[PDB]
Amino acid sequence: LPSIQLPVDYNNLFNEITDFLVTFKQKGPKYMAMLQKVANRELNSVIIDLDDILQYQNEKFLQGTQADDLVSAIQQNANHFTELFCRAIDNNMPLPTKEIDYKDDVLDVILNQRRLRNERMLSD
Amino acid sequence: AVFGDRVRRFQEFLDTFTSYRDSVRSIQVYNSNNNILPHRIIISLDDLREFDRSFWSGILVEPAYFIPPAEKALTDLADSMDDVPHPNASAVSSRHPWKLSFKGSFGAHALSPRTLTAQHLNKLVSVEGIVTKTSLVRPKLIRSVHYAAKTGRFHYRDYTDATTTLTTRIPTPAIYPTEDTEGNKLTTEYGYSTFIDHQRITVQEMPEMAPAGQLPRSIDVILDDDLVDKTKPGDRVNVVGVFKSLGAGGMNQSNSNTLIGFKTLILGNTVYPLARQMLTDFDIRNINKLSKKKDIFDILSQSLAPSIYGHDHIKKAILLMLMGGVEKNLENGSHLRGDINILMVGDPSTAKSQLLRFVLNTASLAIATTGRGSSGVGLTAAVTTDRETGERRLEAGAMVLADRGVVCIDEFDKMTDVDRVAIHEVMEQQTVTIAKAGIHTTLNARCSVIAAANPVFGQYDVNRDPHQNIALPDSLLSRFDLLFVVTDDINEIRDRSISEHVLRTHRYLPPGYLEGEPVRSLAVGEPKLVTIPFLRKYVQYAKERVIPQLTQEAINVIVKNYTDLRNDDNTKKSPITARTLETLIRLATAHAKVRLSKTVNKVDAKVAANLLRFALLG
Amino acid sequence: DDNTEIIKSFKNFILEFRLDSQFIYRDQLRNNILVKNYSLTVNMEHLIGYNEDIYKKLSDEPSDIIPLFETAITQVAKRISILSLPTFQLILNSNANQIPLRDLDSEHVSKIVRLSGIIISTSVLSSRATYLSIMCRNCRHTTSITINNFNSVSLPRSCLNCGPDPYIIIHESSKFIDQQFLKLQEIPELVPVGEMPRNLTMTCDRYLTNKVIPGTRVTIVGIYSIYNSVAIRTPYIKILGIQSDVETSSIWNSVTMFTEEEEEEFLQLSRNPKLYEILTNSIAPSIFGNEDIKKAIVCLLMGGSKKILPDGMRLRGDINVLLLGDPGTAKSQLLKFVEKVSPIAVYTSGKGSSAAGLTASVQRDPMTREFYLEGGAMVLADGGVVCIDEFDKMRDEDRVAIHEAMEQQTISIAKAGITTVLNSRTSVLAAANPIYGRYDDLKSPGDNIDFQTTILSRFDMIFIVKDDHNEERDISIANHVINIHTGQEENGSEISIEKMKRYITYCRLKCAPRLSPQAAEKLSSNFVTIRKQLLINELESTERSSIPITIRQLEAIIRITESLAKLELSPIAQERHVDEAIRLFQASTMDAASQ
DNA sequence: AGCAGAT
DNA sequence: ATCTGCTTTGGGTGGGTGGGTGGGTTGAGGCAATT
Ligand SMILES: Nc1ncnc2c1ncn2[C@@H]1O[C@H](COP(=O)(O)OP(=O)(O)OP(=O)(O)O)[C@@H](O)[C@H]1O
Ligand SMILES: Nc1ncnc2c1ncn2[C@@H]1O[C@H](COP(=O)(O)OP(=O)(O)OP(=O)(O)O)[C@@H](O)[C@H]1O
Ligand SMILES: [Mg+2]
Ligand SMILES: [Mg+2]
Ligand SMILES: [Zn+2]
Repeated sequence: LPSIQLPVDYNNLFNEITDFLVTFKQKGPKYMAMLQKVANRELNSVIIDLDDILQYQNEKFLQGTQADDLVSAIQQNANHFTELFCRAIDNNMPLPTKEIDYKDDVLDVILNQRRLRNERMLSD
Repeated sequence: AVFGDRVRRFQEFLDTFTSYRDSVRSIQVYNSNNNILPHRIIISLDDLREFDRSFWSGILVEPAYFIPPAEKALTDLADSMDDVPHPNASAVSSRHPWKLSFKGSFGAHALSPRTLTAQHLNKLVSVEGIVTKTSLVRPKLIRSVHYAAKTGRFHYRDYTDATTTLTTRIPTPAIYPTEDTEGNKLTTEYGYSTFIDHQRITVQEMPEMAPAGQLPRSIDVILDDDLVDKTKPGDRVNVVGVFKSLGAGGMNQSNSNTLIGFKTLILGNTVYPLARQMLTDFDIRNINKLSKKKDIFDILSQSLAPSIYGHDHIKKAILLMLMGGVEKNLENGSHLRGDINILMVGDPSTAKSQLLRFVLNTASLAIATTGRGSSGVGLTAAVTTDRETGERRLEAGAMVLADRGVVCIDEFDKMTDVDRVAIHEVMEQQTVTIAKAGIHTTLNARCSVIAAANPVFGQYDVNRDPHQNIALPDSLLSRFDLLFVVTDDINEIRDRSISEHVLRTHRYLPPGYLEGEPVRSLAVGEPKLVTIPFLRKYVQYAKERVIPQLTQEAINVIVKNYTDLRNDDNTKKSPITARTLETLIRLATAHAKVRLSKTVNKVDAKVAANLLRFALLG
Repeated sequence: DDNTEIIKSFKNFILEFRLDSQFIYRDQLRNNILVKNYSLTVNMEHLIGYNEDIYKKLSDEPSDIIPLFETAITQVAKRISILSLPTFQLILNSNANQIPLRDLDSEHVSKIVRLSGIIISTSVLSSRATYLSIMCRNCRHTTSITINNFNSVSLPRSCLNCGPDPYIIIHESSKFIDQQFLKLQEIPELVPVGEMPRNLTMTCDRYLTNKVIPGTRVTIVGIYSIYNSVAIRTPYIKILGIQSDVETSSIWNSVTMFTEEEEEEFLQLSRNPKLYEILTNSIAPSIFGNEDIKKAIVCLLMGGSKKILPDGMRLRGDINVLLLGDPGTAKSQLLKFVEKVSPIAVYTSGKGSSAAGLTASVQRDPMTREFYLEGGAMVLADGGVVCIDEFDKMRDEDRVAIHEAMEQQTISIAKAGITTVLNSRTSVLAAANPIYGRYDDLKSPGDNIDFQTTILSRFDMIFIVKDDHNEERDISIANHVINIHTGQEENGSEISIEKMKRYITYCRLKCAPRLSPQAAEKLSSNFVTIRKQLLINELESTERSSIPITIRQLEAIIRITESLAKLELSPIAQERHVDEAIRLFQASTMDAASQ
């Protein structure tokens, strides 16, 4: 399995994605508000507007801090960026604002019991 | 060792002839400015023969060992030329080497599907024939690029098949690598992988060149990358490629036959059409000068089928049919056709079939069908399965294959009602609707129909009304712009004239032959009667760059003629209708096309009126 | 061990065999290598004469010794042509008794046999391997294999770890040959009682391919063998030689298969002052009278000449003849003779025929599920004559399916995706009966003929044969037939079927006369008079003529003139032929129309 | 490649 | 526990001494019964 040196580094792209999600504004940041709605079980679909990414890139360039071309990278290879964006959102999901019935969900109980079992195993 | 030497020898050839370098540079510049030209170059085998005889002989007789070196040399030259500042990651990962295509003169390798034998395997050949089938285009995996998240480095894998290269290699299954050499997880990067298109076509021997009592044969061809959709069924092509064999051919113990041969086929390098004539400035100026004449219509009409005596008006109608009308579709949805349909009914031996055959030969696109030889499915389309992919699809029929052309139907009255319904639908709507095998679609069939039929009793009877003389439905009859009824009336002067004409025709001898000698290429790349080639050029020019528009004067002429024609005591061989108005407008537009005019004038209306009056009231 | 001795023995036959003062096989080999025909035809009577032991081996185990006689030929060819070349093919000729196709059974397996039959189908050429270059998947070790096509071979199962079947063929370094498949049907007369004719599969190699066409009688020398496709094997014959009475190669390409000595005979025969009489008398020697029909059949066999005008129009060059008449006239016998004299011919009954049976039919391959085209009677008879008997029993649709192939000489198909225009250049000779079985003079001619004017106008000459009871003629016919029943001129008044067929082929491929101006003026005046005669006859009777006279009849007269000229290898047609053509037209078609 | 069997 | 070995998808690179109540389904052509 030989190797090549492509002119793409996913670390700078991941940092750019995180900055775009946490800082972009068009009220508070648009995508942070959408994530807030997602956390409260209101919303179940996050749509990323490439227009917003282009606007953010050009604003960064105008500020002088030029960065990597995110829109072209997404267009040229889009399967990877779904996972990258999902990871970025997972990292920055805000805490819920409205109380919900966690015990009703099967997964919450199952994962709580998994945590308890892991704690018991570690204590041994 | 030898490969590098050959690459150097081909590189020295490309240096000596600068046309290929200039073409490569122009292609690269055009790509940089930008829809996108492929990485292919046409080299003349004659120049290679003049430069180095051994290399030319090797490329013609051992292409496997001589074409890859030349392709690599060309790719190296192109890379040395390239000056793109920033390469996109896809471009860096892309596997797009330059491909080589040939022209010139093949001495004894110019063959046909019938003459290709086992002696020609592993050689560069050129084959001519008709394309009869065409599979669906499916991408083919060549290179895959992966990313190791932990290691932060990309890897790649190269795949090869029996039909993607000229030298035999170990087969590579299409399984994508999942784990790195050290056990890291690998995620495929599709956007950086390389896939190329792939299609398989069948080329059939020309029917007219076949031996006596033998059906034509065919050969399978493969086209990859930029040669994928350069041909459609019913096209005349000249294909250049390498004749190969594949598989184990029964040498594996699984097949117990012991009497089956190897598979064979051609990997194409070039495709050369054999349909549109390229017009020169001299030809265009001659066309215009002729069109300025006041009797151009008569000259062009007479030039059609010089060996058929009489039938002036039918020839004029055939000319107007070759030129066609102007197609208009309205916003509301009404779609007015600009095609002219013609029906000939008459007594036996009146030159109807010969006129059909002449129209078949002259017209740019024309398909031949008869009454008892066709079928409802064979005219519209058939449901079959694709050998390459095993997917359900449709095969175009006679009417669909002749899209934007002409279809000649001989023995129109010998068809069946079930088969007549398909033609009724096609002429009425100009489309084909198909509901079979879970397929719902609408194929476009915009063609002009010229047909010849015989009366019910085999000979037109004046006493009986036209309805009793023709067995076709009235609805089907109303869809023909011009109905010509031709009768063989015995006369002295006419008989002497026709007999003398026939005798003169039968005494022709083609140049290059002796008396009593029964009648039987060099390169691949490449009141006076008007010759047929010039007639074709004229028709192409006129129907390609003229769109006449009506004018109030032609409008007055047409309305007057329609008004007088409909309410007139004299009987008509066909019943007047509002469709006659559309036919009048269509004929006027076509005649305006003949003169190379942007507007329809009084003269065009008066010509259309005279033609329709002759058709209706003799 | 023994193989080298066998090879040495067959090499000494090719180098030591002289019947007088000429080395027949050494000289045959040199002459064949000079024109690039790598083969040697050996007569088995000569081998039985040199050493009978060599014949005993070649006949006891044919598929083991034949491969060792090919290598001997190759070695001798190298010695004779190269001053210090694929394996040479061996073609065999024998005069042993022919085994009937249906008598081949388990007692003849792996033996040399001679048999005759009719070829019904031929396959598209395949490619068989003769020298493979192979490589190993794992260790990449290169090797080669050599194969002879005589089966009792596969890639090595174990390399030379490497798993089973480690070798892959390197195609760009291998060499292949040609292979063809043929279906052989037994002759109609040989078939036993109440049995359908039986087929047999055959395969030929290299220089024995593209030697036959469907529908031609052939004689085959080969090996009756078996190949596995439970404990049964499907038999087949491995051809070692083909002999035919038809020069198919000349017929498909140029003029060939005529020796200068044979060619000289044809010119001498053409120079005969009265060749027309000899040919007329040579057709149906056993049928009394009917001289005009025999002359018409001579003209039909000869054919006219076809022209391709600069504008592209093609003019038919074949002649179509219809025989309408009463029973017992010997129309069917004339058709059965014409089928037997013509180089290519098919005899079909209008009743037992169909539109697809004639022309071509669309068929589906059960394996590939793909439609293909199979030729019918008019394709199988291409370049020859079709004898459609019982023309009146044919259905209206099946008869209508013949118009284009009779006039335009093409078969347009548009069915199951397949869209083409085949070629069918055939002459139709039809026999029919009137409506009432006998031509009844009391009723008008429009009542005795149910054929439409369109189909009738396509026939060049129409013969209305009427049987009149005349005592003198009746006595003559009785004497002739009794002589036939109770009972060889060959003295310049008649030529056998074989010679006549060869002469027809020679004339067709050698001559194509053209009309001179005088003939043109004569034919043109005659056409004007005939058309006037039909009009005077029509004006007299309200009824419209049932036998038409259109331009096709003018072209038919021209074709008859050209055939009469071609009969004598005359490059130009003069008035002496126009007069005969006009006489024949008046004797057949104007005679039919007058009634 | 998954599963079925012999050492 | 390890080494050795067969067979798919569905399709003619298994077949017709396995058949069509084991699935691969439209197109053409011939025949009896219906007209
Ligand atoms: N006006 C003509 N000039 C020259 N040849 C003619 C003319 N009319 C008929 N012919 C001759 O008629 C011959 C055959 O007639 P053709 O097939 O053209 O007639 P058709 O109208 O199609 O007849 P059918 O009703 O039998 O199909 C051709 O060889 C052609 O030479
Ligand atoms: N010179 C002859 N004239 C007529 N018949 C003959 C002659 N010589 C032999 N025959 C007999 O003619 C019979 C063949 O029938 P023939 O071909 O005459 O029928 P046809 O008239 O063409 O057909 P159909 O009676 O069905 O209309 C054979 O029995 C043959 O013996
Ligand atoms: Mg016709
Ligand atoms: Mg008979
Ligand atoms: Zn090995």
